[PDB]
Amino acid sequence: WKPDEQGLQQILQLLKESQSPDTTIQRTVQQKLEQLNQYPDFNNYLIFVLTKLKSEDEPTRSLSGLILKNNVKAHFQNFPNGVTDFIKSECLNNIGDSSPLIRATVGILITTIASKGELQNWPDLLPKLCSLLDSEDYNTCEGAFGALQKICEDSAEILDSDVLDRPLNIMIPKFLQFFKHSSPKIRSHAVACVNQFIISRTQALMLHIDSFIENLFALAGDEEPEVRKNVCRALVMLLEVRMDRLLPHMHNIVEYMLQRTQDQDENVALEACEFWLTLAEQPICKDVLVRHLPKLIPVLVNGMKYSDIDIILLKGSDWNLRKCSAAALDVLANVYRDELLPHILPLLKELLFHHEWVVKESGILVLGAIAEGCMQGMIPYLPELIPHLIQCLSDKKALVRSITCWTLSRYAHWVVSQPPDTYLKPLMTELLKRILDSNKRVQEAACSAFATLEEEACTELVPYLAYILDTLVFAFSKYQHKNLLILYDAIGTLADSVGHHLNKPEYIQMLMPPLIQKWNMLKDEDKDLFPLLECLSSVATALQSGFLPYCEPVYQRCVNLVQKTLAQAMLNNAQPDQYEAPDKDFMIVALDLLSGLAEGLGGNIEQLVARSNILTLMYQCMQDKMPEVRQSSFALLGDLTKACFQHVKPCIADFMPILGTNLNPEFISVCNNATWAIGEISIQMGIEMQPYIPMVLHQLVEIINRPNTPKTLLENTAITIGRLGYVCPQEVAPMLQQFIRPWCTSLRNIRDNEEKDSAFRGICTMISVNPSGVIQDFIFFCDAVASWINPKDDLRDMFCKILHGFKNQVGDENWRRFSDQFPLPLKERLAAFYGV
Amino acid sequence: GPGKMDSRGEHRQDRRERPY
Repeated sequence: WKPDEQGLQQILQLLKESQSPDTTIQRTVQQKLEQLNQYPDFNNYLIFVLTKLKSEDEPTRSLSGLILKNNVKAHFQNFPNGVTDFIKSECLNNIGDSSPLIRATVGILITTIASKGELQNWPDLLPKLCSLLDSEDYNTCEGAFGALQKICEDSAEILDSDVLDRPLNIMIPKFLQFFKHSSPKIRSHAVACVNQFIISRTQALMLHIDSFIENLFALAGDEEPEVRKNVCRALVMLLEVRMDRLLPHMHNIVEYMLQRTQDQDENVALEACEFWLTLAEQPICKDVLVRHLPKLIPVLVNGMKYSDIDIILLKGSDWNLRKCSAAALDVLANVYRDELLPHILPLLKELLFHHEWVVKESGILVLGAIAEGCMQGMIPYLPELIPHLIQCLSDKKALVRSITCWTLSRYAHWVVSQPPDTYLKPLMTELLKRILDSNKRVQEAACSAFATLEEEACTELVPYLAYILDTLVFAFSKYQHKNLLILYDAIGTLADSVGHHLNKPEYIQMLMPPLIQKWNMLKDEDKDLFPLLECLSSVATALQSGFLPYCEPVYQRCVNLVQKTLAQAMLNNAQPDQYEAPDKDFMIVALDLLSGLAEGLGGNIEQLVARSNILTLMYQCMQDKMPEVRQSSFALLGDLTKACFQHVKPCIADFMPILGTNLNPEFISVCNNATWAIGEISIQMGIEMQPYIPMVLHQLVEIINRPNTPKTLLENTAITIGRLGYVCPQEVAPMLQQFIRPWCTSLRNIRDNEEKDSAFRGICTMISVNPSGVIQDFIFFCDAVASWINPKDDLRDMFCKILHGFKNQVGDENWRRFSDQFPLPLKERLAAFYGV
Repeated sequence: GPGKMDSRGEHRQDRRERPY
């Protein structure tokens, strides 16, 4: 190319200046580079200094290389080909430079190039790189492998995509030759490469699986950590996708993994420990472990202690041996259930009461970890353990306090189910104290644990509501920011647990001011809104009218957040390369808060909706690609329908066809909320609903006859069908034979409320229009009517009119034989109310 | 039961402190 002395001297001068200890020289060197980088020719100088300029020292050559790298990831589109090709050429030609720093710099350049732009645009990178493995010089093959490894890491899928002509059909069968290789580094690269294409079930690998597995075993004997680490994760991945292939060697594999899990090198052990975690997901787990389980449990238990460094760090967090071991134990507990207890109880006895806090803490962890799996088996021990754990809450070691919070929370169901004064009361008391711990980890552990307890206790908290709030409020003034987020969640779940009991002037006055205070601090782009808003949602629903003095600004901000999200999305859709896609969670939380507001206030939200474009915003939300957005919007739709239908009615003709295209059970909660919504709009439409029925009925009937459909979806589907029939018996009653069974099965099990009332009025009207529609399945109807504890008088008369009607249709004889099949409660009930 | 499904409770569970 064209490097001239004057040019070179200037850049070297600038490179020297960038290495100055002087802070001002630095700031002005920054702006000097700022200008130069936009000149493609400058990049030519940069690579030249890296690869060609032998004269220059290593940190100078490499820094030139790195500046170039930054350029290749903010300006690469604007590179002409002539410079690009000069860099590409110059890199691959120096990939094995005897300087490790130069080698690394060249390497980042290659891989960054491939990454940012070269996608398929570098057609002969991979082919040359592969052949560069066959080369003589050690550094050369090492450098090439390093590059390949990195390419596979961020590029993984190069096969599954096929944007280049199936390139992996060449590479994979090429790595395993180097498994055999004399040097540890190369072995690692080779394995680390192959490993990238296991879970993907990569064609090239799957039809080469035997060669892989054989070569892996050949490595089992290797003592080089990096190799062990990679072999370990190979086996883990293989276990998930090629179960068939490793059964015949399973004993030897388990023996190997169990050894490595006990490796003194933390990293080997962690990769080894993943084996147990994924093995526990396979149905063949019990059979495979029989010879090794007795050793595995104590080994897992021992790795669940904090490491020595973590102990030191936590005095003054991501995946590690402790977490993996604890997670593995958790799943194994769910697999073995009560069979695990004889393995674990002798360990617990030595751990739970131990004089060394680290050992004790691990014991408490274990106790918590196994809670879900071994719950039945632990019941006998809880009258002793729970009081003991309660004591541990005031242990003088913070790390003991925090884990106790969690473990106790894992046994919340049992606690709540016992007399309140024996466990619940003292537990709640000590948790509250612990919420105000001076230690921040404890604060959140306690707060998290209390929330869990709240969820389980529900109304059982009502007597202690004042005492609870005292602490939660005080925490507002105590907590820094991170823990205020968990606190909002605890308040949120409290509001859900105690419902309307929360509606007291004193409670509102102590609770609301600090909630709004943080509301005013937070900006519309701060994710920390999510917990606050979700908290507000629950409070609003619980407070109802009590929320009146607070609604307006809350309402405005939410609509606004939805508006700006929709805006940002359109803007991004127009020019993706210039405007960031928005975080739709802001929209989800805002809709969900508007839903709560509407549920809480009911009719009293009218004035706000009157002044609002919320419905025109909803129209786009309902059509969003993201299920949760639709799910939130259908919920708000249902709420506004009940609260102030006059504003909704104009939109129905647009809204219905969309509701009709979202009755897809694949999206349970979207389907559910759409279904609920259409039931509520029915009631408001009356017979005006007739034209919309066909676009919705067939599907609802399909969904209510569908196996493996959640209880709640089926209940809403039944109610809605009931409701459609009430307003338009003529359109729906012909379908009676097809839905009456599951309709009845589903609704006999629900509480007597307005919705059930509404749905049964519908089923009566339909029977009056098509009685031969129920005759064959009348027992179901009988049972469903018998499920009513206190039906309204008119609904009752409808019932006995249908019952009397049926008995008269079949005559005293057929009736008495039909009623023979009545369980006693049923036979008895329809004489207390119905005289049949 | 009969009514809308929300993810609020689930979102709170995701944010909750866990030792693993």
